[PDB]
Amino acid sequence: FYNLYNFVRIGRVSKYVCWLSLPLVFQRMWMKNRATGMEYDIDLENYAPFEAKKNPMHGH
Amino acid sequence: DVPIEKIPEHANVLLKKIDACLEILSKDIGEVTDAEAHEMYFETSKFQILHIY
Repeated sequence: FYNLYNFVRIGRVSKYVCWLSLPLVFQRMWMKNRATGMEYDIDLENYAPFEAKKNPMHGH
Repeated sequence: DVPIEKIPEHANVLLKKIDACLEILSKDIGEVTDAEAHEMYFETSKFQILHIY
C-alpha cells in the first residue's frame, strides 16, 4: 500500500478527483439498509411487482 | 579569361568565409541548468523534499 500511496502523492489531479465517487458507496450502504426492511403496500406490490416474471403488462 | 595566379585570392576569400562560419559553429549549447526546468525531477522523488535550514 505504501507504494501505491507514494504514487498517489506524485499524482496531480487524480488524487483530488478519483475520491469523489467514494461517498456514493456509503450512499448505497445506507439506502440498501433502508430498503431491506421498507414497509410497502400489499395491494401495490401485488399489482406492480418490480421485474417479476410472467407479468403480461411487461410482455411475458 | 581567368589566369592561374588569381586563384589563391579566391582561396583566401573562401578560407575567410569558412573560418567565420566554423568559429560560430564550433560553439554548442550545453546542458540546461535552470532549476525551473528540473524541479519536477525533485517533485517526483520517492520521498518528500526536506526544506532544511
